[PDB]
Amino acid sequence: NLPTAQEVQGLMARYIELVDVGDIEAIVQMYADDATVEDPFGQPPIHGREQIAAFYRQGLKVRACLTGPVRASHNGCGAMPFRVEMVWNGQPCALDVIDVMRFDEHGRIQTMQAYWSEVNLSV
Amino acid sequence: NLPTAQEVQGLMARYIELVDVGDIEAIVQMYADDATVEDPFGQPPIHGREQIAAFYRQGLKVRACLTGPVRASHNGCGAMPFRVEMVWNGQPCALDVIDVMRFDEHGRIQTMQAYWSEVNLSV
Repeated sequence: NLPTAQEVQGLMARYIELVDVGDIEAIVQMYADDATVEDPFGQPPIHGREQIAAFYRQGLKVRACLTGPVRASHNGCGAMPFRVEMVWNGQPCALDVIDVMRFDEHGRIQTMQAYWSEVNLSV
Repeated sequence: NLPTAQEVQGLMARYIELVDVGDIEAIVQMYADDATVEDPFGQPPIHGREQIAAFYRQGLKVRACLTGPVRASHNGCGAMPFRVEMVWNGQPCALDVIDVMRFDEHGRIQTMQAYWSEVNLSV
């Protein structure tokens, strides 16, 4: 069903758990089959599970953690602040990001937008 | 001009400064004359400076602070996490919110959406 505010908080927290462990197959399954992803926002979106799996496989030694609570509305939308830590060519860096997600009538991510740019990178 | 990523960070930080001191007239001036505000997201928007000034006058002993950095893109958009502390009928409460804003070709807030619901309230 369309996730309630409480369900949206749980789903988005799970998403960060999956990104942290790096379970690409579990991440891809959270998305609707025809979902779109705009990461970083401003860049053209990728559509469908195939392109989404490719995107995550490429992106994922990475650890992610929520840096604040998940803000959720009553219409299946949520926004959350988090940090991603990686090692860019020997040198370890961090990225502060805010994801905005809209879930569908089935509890799957219909659309995801990630807000960040170089101003949010620490290398 | 269309704010750069760095300018978006500065504008959004200023916005929280204004909300914190409670300078309603300075807040209203940051918006475009025909801007829309959806606070909380899910609720119908209010349009134009008149309705926006009314909204802030009604909403504003309140203190607000950024609880993390402003995430900014290259297309005039930004997202930021913050907390608002107030006193609801004798009892002091807090609200964790995430605002997403889009600026226009003049550096004014064209649209603002606030993500939060009762799950983000501590009373």
